[PDB]
Amino acid sequence: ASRGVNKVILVGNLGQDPEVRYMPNGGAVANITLATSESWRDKATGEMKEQTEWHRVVLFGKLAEVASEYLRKGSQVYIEGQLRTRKWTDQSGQDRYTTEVVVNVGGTMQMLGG
Amino acid sequence: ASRGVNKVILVGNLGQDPEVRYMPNGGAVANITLATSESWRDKATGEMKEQTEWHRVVLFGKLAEVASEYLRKGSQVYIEGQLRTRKWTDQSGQDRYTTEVVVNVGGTMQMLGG
Amino acid sequence: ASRGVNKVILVGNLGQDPEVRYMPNGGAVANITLATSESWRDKATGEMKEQTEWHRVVLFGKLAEVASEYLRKGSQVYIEGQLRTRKWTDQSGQDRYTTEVVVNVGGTMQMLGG
Amino acid sequence: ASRGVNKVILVGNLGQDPEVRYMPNGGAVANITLATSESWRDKATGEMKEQTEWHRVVLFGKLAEVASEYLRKGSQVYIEGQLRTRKWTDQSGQDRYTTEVVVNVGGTMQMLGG
Repeated sequence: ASRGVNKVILVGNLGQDPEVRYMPNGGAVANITLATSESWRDKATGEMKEQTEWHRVVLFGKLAEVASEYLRKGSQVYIEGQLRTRKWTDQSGQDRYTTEVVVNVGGTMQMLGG
Repeated sequence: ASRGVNKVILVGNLGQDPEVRYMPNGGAVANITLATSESWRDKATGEMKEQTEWHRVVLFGKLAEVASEYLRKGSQVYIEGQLRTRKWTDQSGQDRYTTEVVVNVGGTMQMLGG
Repeated sequence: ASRGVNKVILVGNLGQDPEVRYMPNGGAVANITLATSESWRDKATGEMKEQTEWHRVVLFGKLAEVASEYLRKGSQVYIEGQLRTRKWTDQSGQDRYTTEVVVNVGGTMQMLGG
Repeated sequence: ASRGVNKVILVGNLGQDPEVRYMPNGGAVANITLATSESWRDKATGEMKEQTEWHRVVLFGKLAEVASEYLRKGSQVYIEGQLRTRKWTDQSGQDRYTTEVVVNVGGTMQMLGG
C-alpha cells in the first residue's frame, strides 16, 4: 500500500573468497561478489560471445559467519535479499553511490554445493 | 552452471511520470523511479522511523510505450526485471557506475490496484 | 545439498471473506482463497479466453489476525509463502491430498491498496 | 487489476528420473518430482526431525527435451514456474484435483552444481 516489495533473487558463483569482518560494535558482516552470465553465439562474429554481471552482496550476523566458514571463490550460492543504494563522499569531495544486495532478517542464502 | 539467475521483483509507486525516449532506428526506452519503504515503530525520541529506497527501472519496447501512455506519478506497479550495472563518464570525466533494474523480453510490468 | 528452496510469490484478489479460526494452542489461522488470471487471444476462438487459478493460502498467527480484520472479498494482496501438500481422510474414509500456500515465519502478506 | 501474479521458485533435487513423453502433435512434456527439506533438531527430545515436500513439476517443449538428456535422479535444479490445479475424475467416479508446477514460456529451469 506504500511499503511495497523489494526483493532480489540471485544464483551465481563467487568471484573471490568472501571478505569477512567482525565487530563487537554489531557482529559479523561479509561482502561477497557474485557473477551471473549470459552466453551467445552471434552471426556477425562467427564465434561465442558472453556477458557477466557482478553483484555486490552484503551478509550480516549468522549468515556472514556461515559465509566466512563455508564459502570460497567459485562456490555456487542462492541469495534472497534487497536492493540498498548507499551514498558516500569519496576523498576528492565527490558524492558517490553504491547499490548493494543486502541480506537481512527474512532474506536467505544457501549453498548449492554439498 | 556458469549462467545463474538474476532476478528482481519490485512492487512500488512511481515517484514521477515516465521519462520516455525513442532511439537509433529506435526501439522505445523509458526511465522510471520506484519507491519502496520500511517502517520501524521504534523508540527514537517519541515515534517511529522510515527508510525509502528509490530504484532506477528501465523499460524497453512496448512496455516503454505503454508506461508512457498510461503510467503517472503515484501509480502502483509490479515489476520483474534484472540487475544491470553500467559505467558512464560524468561532467569531469571520471568513471561513474549506476545500477539499474532493466525490464527486458523476460520481465514483466503490471499496474496494480483499485 | 539438502534443504533447497520452496518459495511461492502471489499477487491476487480474495475470492471470499477470510475464514478465521483459533487452534487449541491459542493461535489464529486464516484460510483465504486468492484468484490469479491469465488472458488469451486465438483463432477459432476469435474471442478471448481467460483462465483463473484459485490458490488456497493459509496464514498463521498475527498475519491471520490482520487478515480477519482488514481483508475482504476483493482485496488485493501480496503473499510470500511455501507450498505444503497435506493429507486428509474424507467421509468415505479414504486418502486425499491438498496443496496449499502456507505463510509462516519465513513469509509475508501485504495489502496492496488500503 | 484482475490478472495478478502466480510464481513458484524451487531449488531442489530430482526424486527420480525424468518421465518424458512425446506428442506427434505437440513435442515433449516431462514430469519430474523435486524434493525440498527443512531440518530442526527440536524440542521435547533433542533429536533430528526432517520434513520433505515433493513437488510435481511439469516441463514443456525444449526444457522437457533438455530434462530427458541431462537430468537424472538426484540432479539439482532451479525452477521458475506457475501453479496449476487441474481437475479429473478418477475411475471410481470421484472428483480429484492435482496441483502442479508448470514451467511455460515465462518460466525456466537451470541445472545447478558443477
